[PDB]
Amino acid sequence: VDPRIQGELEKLNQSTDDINRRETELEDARQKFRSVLVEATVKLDELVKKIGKAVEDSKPYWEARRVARQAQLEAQKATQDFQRATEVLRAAKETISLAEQRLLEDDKRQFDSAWQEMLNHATQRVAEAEQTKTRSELVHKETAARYNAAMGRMRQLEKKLKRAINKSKPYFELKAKYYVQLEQLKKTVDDLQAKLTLAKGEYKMALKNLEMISDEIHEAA
Repeated sequence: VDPRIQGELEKLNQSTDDINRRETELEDARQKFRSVLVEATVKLDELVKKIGKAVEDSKPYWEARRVARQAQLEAQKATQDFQRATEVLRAAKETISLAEQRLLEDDKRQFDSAWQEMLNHATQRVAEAEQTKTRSELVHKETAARYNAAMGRMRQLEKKLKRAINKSKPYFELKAKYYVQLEQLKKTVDDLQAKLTLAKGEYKMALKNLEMISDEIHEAA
């Protein structure tokens, strides 16, 4: 059946012509990635060759800053986890203290069937609430120490290398501007090719639809 195959032919023909774009749109994005990559390294080398001692001397400071960025997130999460651990023990103390007066000696005996049901639930949680609160608190002592200790090294190094630091700041930022640009080009290249794989994939599926259709026509009469 001449129409049966021509329906897959043009379905295959449109898919393979789309690939010719994708192969260029990838190669173009790939080459531009190469071009920015090589310019990034040569403009940064000239900046090192001028005055590059400041760069190596600044590395102990920037590492001491890298350590600090970590310790401050650790301290913040320990801060927020301690803020939660206090709020549970409080709600457990408020629940118990409020329920204590009503039930003790049963001077009031109102909803006395229901009050303990909340008090005993509270009684059980306090055992764990006090465990976990002391836990997060002690960890908060560790992290807040590590935090304000990592700052002390960075600050003292800032005093000890402030000259080298102020000269390497333009170097790191032109490196960062180029990085994020390269990061931008790296992202565009990576998904543009996977887009082609799904394009090539849908092309190869046509060659099987034809391998079967021609086989379906053949097994007729």
